Formats: sequence, C-alpha cells, structure tokens
Amino acid sequence: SGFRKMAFPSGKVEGCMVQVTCGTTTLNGLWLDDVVYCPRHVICTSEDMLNPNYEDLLIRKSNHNFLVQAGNVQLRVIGHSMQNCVLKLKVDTANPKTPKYKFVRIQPGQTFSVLACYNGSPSGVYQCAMRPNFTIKGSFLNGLCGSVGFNIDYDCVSFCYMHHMELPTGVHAGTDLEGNFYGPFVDRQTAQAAGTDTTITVNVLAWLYAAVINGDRWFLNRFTTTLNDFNLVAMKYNYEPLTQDHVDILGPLSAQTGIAVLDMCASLKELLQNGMNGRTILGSALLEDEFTPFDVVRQCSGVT
Amino acid sequence: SGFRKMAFPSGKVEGCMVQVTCGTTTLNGLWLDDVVYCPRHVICTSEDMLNPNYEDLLIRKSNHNFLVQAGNVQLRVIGHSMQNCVLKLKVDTANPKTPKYKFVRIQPGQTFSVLACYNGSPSGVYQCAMRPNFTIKGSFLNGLCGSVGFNIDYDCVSFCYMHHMELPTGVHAGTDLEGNFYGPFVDRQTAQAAGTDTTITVNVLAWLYAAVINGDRWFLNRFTTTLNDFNLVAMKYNYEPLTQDHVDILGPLSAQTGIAVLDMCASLKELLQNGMNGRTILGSALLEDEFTPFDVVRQCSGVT
Repeated sequence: SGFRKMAFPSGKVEGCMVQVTCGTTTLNGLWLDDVVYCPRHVICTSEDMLNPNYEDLLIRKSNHNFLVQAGNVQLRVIGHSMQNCVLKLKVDTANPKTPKYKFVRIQPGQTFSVLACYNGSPSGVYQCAMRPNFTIKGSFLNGLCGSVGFNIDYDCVSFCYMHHMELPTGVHAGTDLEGNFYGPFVDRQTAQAAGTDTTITVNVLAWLYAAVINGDRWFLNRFTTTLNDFNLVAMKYNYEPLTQDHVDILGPLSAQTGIAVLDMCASLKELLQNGMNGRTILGSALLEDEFTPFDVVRQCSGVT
Repeated sequence: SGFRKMAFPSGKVEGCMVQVTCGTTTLNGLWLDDVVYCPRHVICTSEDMLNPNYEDLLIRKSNHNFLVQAGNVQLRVIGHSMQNCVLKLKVDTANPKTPKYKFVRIQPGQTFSVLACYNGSPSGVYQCAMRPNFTIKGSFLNGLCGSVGFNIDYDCVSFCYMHHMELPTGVHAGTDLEGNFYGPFVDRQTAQAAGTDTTITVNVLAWLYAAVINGDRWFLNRFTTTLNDFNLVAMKYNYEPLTQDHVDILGPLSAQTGIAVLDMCASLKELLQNGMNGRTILGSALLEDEFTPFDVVRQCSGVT
C-alpha cells in the first residue's frame, strides 16, 4: 500500500534532450528522428521578448546560427522552420535513441510527467496536471524552456507539452509539440490572465477512492446525493461539474471499493462544507485534484 | 519559480533493473557489472515468510534455481551468496549499461529517488526521505521488492536503498545495498514497530525558505527565538532538536533570503502553536519535512 505522486521513468525522454543556442539565448530542444523541436523564443534577445515579431526575427537567422548540442557533440543543422510557437530544426543525423513516440494534445484534467532540463541536461522529473484553465503548477526557471511533458504506454512515449513561460500568478504555460499553446496565452513578456482555476472534481473523487483503498476512510459519511445537487455545491467551490461520463470513468474504483460514486460525492460535499477539521487524507490536509482515475488504478493495481 | 517534489532522472537506473525469480516468487534485482543484487526473501514461499531460516532455505538453492531476466534475455548465474539481507548473484555477463555508482548508507533526514519497478519493468519514480525512525512513506506492492532508492551527482549514481517490506502502519522498510536494514527491522512477516515518527526540523525550515524564495511570506512574523527556547517547543510537537550544524546547513538559504535562522524558527514556532488558519504554503496545508536544504538550493538555483 501507499499512494504517491509519481512520474513515468524518464530514460526514453532523457535520450532525446539537446541544448539549442541562438545568439546568447540557450534552452532545451527535443531531438526525434532528424528533427529538433524547441521554443521559437530561442531567437529573441531579452529586449525582443517584450514584443517579438517572430516572422521578422527568424528571417535574420540562418541554419548555422542555431547551435545544437547533444552532450559534447554538435549536430549539423540543415534546415529550419517555424510551426506556430515552435521551431523545427532539421539536422543531418537521426537520433539513434529515438523511441516510438507520438504527439498528442492533452485534455484539461489529464496528467503528465515533466522532465525538467537545464540547457540540455536532465535535472529531475515530476507529475503535473493540465489544469482546467490550461496552466500547470510546475517548477521552471530560465534555462528550463523546451523541457517536455509526456506519458508512457509500455514502449510508446506520448509527448504532450513543451514549456515556454510563467504567468504573474507563478503558474506555467506552454504548447503541444505542434507549438499551439494550451489556453489563451502568447509567447511574449506581457501580463496575461489564466482566469479562474477550477478544481478537477473527477480527480478529487479518484483520490478519495485511492484513500479508501489505502485504508483511510474516516470521511465516509451516511449521506448520498444527486449530480444536480452535488453540482450546485460544486459551482459554489469552483469545482468542475460532475457528468455521467465522470461517473462512468470512476466505475472501476466504485466497484473495487463498493462505494457508489454519488455516496462518495456526498462525502466530498461534507468535506467541502465542513473542511477537514485538522485531519489528513493520504497525508494531505487539502483535497488533491492532480490524480486521474487512471493514475489511481495504475498505482493501486501496480502491475506492469 | 515554483517548487515541486522532484525525483532524479531515472534513465541510468532503468538500465540496471532485472527480474529475479526463484520458484514462484518474482521480484527486482539490480544488475551492476557482473553482479545482481536482490532481496534474499526471493527464496521464500509464502509459508516461509512467516519465520524464514534463510541459511537453511538458501542451502536448498543452486545457481540454476535463480532465473534472471533483463528484458526478454536470460542471464547465466554462475555464483550466489547471501550478504546480510541481500543475495548477490554472480552472472557471466557484465551489464553494458552499468553507470558509475557507489553504495552509500544514507543518514536519517536525507532524501532519495525511488524507481518503483514491477518484476523487472520500471513503473515510476518519486522522492522519499529516510524518516528519523528509518522508515519511508512510499508506494509498494508485491512485485516491487528490489526496487531501489538513489541519488545522482552529475554522472555518479549513489544507491542507498532497496525495498523489502511494509509495516502495520503502512510505512516502508528496507536495506542499504550491503543488505543492512535501516532501523530495527528484520525480513520476516511479523508485526514490527518503527516507533515515534519525528519531524525533520531542518527540512521544515528549508521548505519555509523555499516558500519565501517563491513569494509565499504571509507567515513571516515579528518574533525571534533561541535554540533552547525553540527546542522546548520542538520536543512538544515531536520535532527533531535543532543544532548549530543545522543552523550552518541553512546558512545559504538564510543569506539568500535575508532571514536569520532563529527568526524563521520563531515563525515555525507560531505555525506549530497556532496552526495555518486555513492558509497554504507552497500549496500544502501542513508543514512539509521531506525537502533537504540541498534539495531546496538545487531547485531554486536550478542550474545543472
């Protein structure tokens, strides 16, 4: 037993991280087959970042102005292009460590592992959720742009996120691997609003099931509720509305524990209205919303 | 900015994980040079585990009774021996992925990354502290024994932990790579007590510094204190006593923030006595003690 926020093993991704430099700006790129993907703001000076005209900036840059380095070894850049907010640098050498991969645009409420890297060197790994407002709560600094978020299904790496920026609230924003931002953000240094950060109700429920599975059950009350009833309470706390799809998705956990989803909702309702009274659930003193039902099943089942 | 519990990149360790099977018991082993290290209870049936005589059990086992598998490929076992609570299986093939490594016995209060593996297949990665009572709060199930805990310093992997068992409290126990338990535990299925789990005071302080660095400062009060004064309060809450060594270790963080260690102690004292009043610090509603000063510096500095 025990339940922990855990990231996917990062080995397959480590082997794809390179350092990309243009002028005095350095960040990370992702080397897959003969292409290196990186944030287009690698072409900006600190001045440019305030209001960059990327089309105009990129035109002053040739292949040889992009310095790409995997370990101590240079890659030869033989082409460049800009796709939305990412550059693709064609190199003359296919990464011999390229794993099977795809590019995916992840839905809000889903989770992924981030391999924090500094100027091409893997630094550490942790789990994030894509929040309903299309931000993540990460740990990023200068040099960590181009670090990627991914999931692994056996041998397939699904890349879903590349890091670009931080908002005034201290949360993080970035793109899929086609360079399209998650959320309304743009890659320039101006103040930008994410909007109200709502709680991922289905994830809270999953974690409450996790807790029950791992012996924590003090919060199981004698009440039930309905979706409409629970959702009237949800709105009040800026929880996402629960739908039947979410009910269905929790099916396996409901079965495994013998606790109806609406009974757990009633329990969640009393926690929201009455707080925790200084108690903890899976060693947290607030309601955790960054574990998906999959995340919970994967851990509690354990196998593979 | 932002502060996250993050594990070391796990690639170097992934390449050392193998599956060890003896009879119907399967678990993980660590393959370094021509040696595979695994928990000696791989030799037990479910019955034996209640009260195993390992010396007697091991004598019924020959080299060929240990099935060792890295991916789909068998290793040939050419020798076996028992060192404390681990078996060493000599194999005829040096692991070509062996990184530079050492074996270290970690101190209580220090942290490490765990690569959770299931029957030889890496599953995920997360950070643990070795608690003052020499337990860890992990996530482990059958099949995850032999999963290892480590730290990385540039290219050197320091292995410090191998997983063996779970205590009635749901916490975890294991050995160094010489097979010596952390704490008073033994590898048999009987009820065993860890004793009072004290809070790692120096780590709490470091995390409070992390918070200040990352903009959270509502808890900075107008008081100071002394070590003896603070330690009288520490004892009451089962915090570890603060010593000058801990003061010194916090030096870099004290300097970086301009907050004297004893001022932060005074702030910690008021948090202990008055609670959080429903507020959060780095998105937690309790006091976090699983980040070392190093962990905090490493993240906040970021570089390398």
